[PDB]
Amino acid sequence: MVTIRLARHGAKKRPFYQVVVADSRNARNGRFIERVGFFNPIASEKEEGTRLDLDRIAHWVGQGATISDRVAALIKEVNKAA
Amino acid sequence: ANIKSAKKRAIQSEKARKHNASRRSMMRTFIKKVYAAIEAGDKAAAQKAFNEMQPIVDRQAAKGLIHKNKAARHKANLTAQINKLA
Amino acid sequence: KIRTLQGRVVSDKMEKSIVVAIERFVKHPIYGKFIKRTTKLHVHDENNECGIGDVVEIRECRPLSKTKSWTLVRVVEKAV
Amino acid sequence: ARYLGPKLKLSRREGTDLFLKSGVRAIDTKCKIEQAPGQHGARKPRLSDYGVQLREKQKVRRIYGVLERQFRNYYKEAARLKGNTGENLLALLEGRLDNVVYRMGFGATRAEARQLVSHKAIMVNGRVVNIASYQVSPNDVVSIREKAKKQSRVKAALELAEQREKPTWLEVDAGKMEGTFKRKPERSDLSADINEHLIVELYSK
RNA sequence: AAAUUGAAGAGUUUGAUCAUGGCUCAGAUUGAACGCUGGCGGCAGGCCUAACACAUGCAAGUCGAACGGUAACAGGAAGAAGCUUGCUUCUUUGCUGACGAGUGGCGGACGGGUGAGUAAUGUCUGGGAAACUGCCUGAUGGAGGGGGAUAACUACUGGAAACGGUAGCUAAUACCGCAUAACGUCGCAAGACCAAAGAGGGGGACCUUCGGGCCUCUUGCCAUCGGAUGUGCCCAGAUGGGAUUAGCUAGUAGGUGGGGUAACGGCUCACCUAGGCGACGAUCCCUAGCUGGUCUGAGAGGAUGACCAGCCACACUGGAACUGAGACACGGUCCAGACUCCUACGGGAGGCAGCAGUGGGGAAUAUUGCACAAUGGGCGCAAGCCUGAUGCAGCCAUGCCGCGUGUAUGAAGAAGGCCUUCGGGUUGUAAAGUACUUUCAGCGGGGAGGAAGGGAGUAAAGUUAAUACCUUUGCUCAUUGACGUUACCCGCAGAAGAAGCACCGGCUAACUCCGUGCCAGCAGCCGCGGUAAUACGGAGGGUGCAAGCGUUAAUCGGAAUUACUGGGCGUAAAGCGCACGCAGGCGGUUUGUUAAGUCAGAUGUGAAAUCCCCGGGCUCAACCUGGGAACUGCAUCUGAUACUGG
Repeated sequence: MVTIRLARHGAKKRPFYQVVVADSRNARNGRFIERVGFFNPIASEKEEGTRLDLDRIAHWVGQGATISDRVAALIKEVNKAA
Repeated sequence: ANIKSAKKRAIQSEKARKHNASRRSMMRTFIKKVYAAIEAGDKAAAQKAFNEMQPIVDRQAAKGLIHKNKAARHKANLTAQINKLA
Repeated sequence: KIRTLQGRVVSDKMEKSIVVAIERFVKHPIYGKFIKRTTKLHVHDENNECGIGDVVEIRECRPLSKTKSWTLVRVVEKAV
Repeated sequence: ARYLGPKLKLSRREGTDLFLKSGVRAIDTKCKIEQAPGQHGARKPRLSDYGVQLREKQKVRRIYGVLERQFRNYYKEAARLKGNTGENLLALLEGRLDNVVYRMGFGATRAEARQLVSHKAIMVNGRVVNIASYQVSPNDVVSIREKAKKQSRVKAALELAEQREKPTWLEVDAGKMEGTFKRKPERSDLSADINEHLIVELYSK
């Protein structure tokens, strides 16, 4: 099925996660359908560090896609503060 | 086979092969009877065979063993040829 | 609103079937000169109607044989 | 990663003052500045066109402390930028920390100022920077930290900065031991004995 | 606002000259290797050869909330009795916590590897019509009622093992009918025909064959039409070399009708027609996985396809199917073949181009490491279990980037070396000496972030016959890190522990002694060496790079030396011995029309990464990252009509 998940990138011990509407069979860093936002867990906290696209995630959940554990938490947390 | 899953799954598939083979042979045999009655030149024998074939191939589509569209080709193809006689 | 090529009719020995050269003027990639490069096509003609030499017009439908996926919309010029 | 040798062999090969000993003692007492270094110095050469381009690059390199692999990289950058590629290349050497230290006059030489920098005596904007090639920006403060106000080196060095010329592009505030790199220096602000067209010609063969 | 600012020559033919023209050099790059040398860290990279053969361990399971169940080890119960009245040793019991083997489900078609085959059942770009699609999702309805089996288990039994054979035994969401049936399929219509499966948590009443029924919530099951994803199929263009390969093709090319496929189709077959492809390179031979990209270049070009990402193909060699939403299946089946082992000689077993690793080949390429803590994946209501994917560590200067190996001062300028016109000169402020600093390494102390969640508790709202239960939302408490003795920060001691390699005739930056005597040797090209060698070998000095420096190999450059941009052909290489002439290329002048080329505008696409610009984050840098520009292309639509074409 179609999912919404984090692909890892970044250097070693300093990850960085793109957020990617994939088919679930494809490998983590491989073939995605869309990119939708990002997530930096090492961020400075004076300067962004997470940005989802809530308008295009809600579209893909419409058409009937899953979400991860993490991408769920990131949606909960980017609707509290913003 | 090394893996447990693979040993088992080879047994299951040899069971299903023997099963499916029987259901596939049956389903053909009823279809052969209609082509026998068509080659005789024989409208109401062939129409009687078509009505014994019909419920079998529609079921075998639902059970999985053929596809919906193979079922329909077999009906369409005979229905055409019995209407050329009568 | 259909994509529709034009051409002309370099055989018609086949039954319900013709062969139809499409010309086009391509710039050569290196040397800059515009060139006649030809594109032959087997085409479905119902009614055996189209003569050899005849200008014609054709569209892409489903596959009809091994070769043909192209069927004959209308004739333009002819008998020449 | 650093020239460890005799500093006045270098100054004789250029025929020039490269500022590599401070000026407690003046230059012409120590060495022989007119005569070139080693055994066959007093004999002139007809120095070729490649020669004079090489000789000029190695003057600039040996002032600022930089080695070739690193200098070549400054040159790539300087060309990448928009501007005269000579003027840009000298901006990027007057940006370097170990130099900016010395031009504010906490070091006596660039080799001293580089030992400050490496030994964690320098902050930039509060944070301890300890690498010589750090590129200072406009409106950064550089400043000494609190062990290293109590050194004899730094006080005696600030005496020697009053006898040299004043840089325009730094505001030093020498009682505190800090100062503000205000803007990038222009070509007019720097020494005009350095030909830069020779270096650029060199690499674009 | 910005998104490209870009182009060097020299040596060698001659007594000398100008020209032609080859050879050679100076640059960048690398999955490199070899030699000499070697302090630290960061980020990358690492069998290019034999798609050779492999010992050993691990790389795919999970589910008791589908089922019959007990062999384990946890309790509990009746109950032998430790009996010292409750501290429990030993006999039962599937009673419940669980759970080996078995049935059944879902997954083993993903993820991981490799590039042998494949010049087109491939790839890239753009179009299209005749298709299927488990898991996820929207809508619409259904879910009634019966049957016969068989693994396990039991009893006997064959075989050295692998693995089996008899006779009974029993279950389900296993399997099969019947009922049921439309917006489903067949049909012009009338009509004909097609399915299903239950399991869980709790419960106020009320009945019982004390099993449950019954109420309710969660969850699955079946059909139909949608959506999303994934896949299949077709067409046009583009996608290496060879003409000392020019004719190839009879299921061949088209038709009609049958059969086949999820689907169009010579896909297959019977009859009929005699076509189809080709100098715009068919056929045949050689080489090769394709692309995004990478290297080089001022650019146009040329070379390349390692890592990362997309597509293809293969899984000891060849052949074939089966199961299934999906395979003609790396860790499945059957067959043949070669190889390797076991055998009581009847027969059996295996497949690292998963991760480590061994041998072999080779100039040459690593540990039989830790962890699922994070991100993904499978199964599961969940807890959780699995995951050599992945995340980390190890080895190696293989590469890029950063830092270090001290700093300042110090003279008749010590010694020793070297040269000397024997005055002195040079090594050289170099050392010693005197002041100061302690980065990194070494020894101590502190210490972020990667962790989001899940659990145990309450609180409210929903839910409903119910304050049960379940779900959603907030609250409180105890927790989850492989790396790791982590990054980062502070303290201690003392210049302490840390510099080599190539070159010095010209091209090309850097020169003198002694040895040697066309010998030994050097050498990229010219050439050097035959007793005063700036060219050999050693010494002293110097130049250039610097934890690296050189040699070799390979690509582009320089090379306007295959010239589109951008060359030539009277004598330097180069005008067919001369004509005619088919395909081909090119075509005077004028008006109209068309709008193919051409130009302008708009939409769609041109994956992400890469490159370039403006920013941000690692102390800086490499490295990572936000936004843009670019992807010069292809298609569609609307205009323009000078030029070319019709």
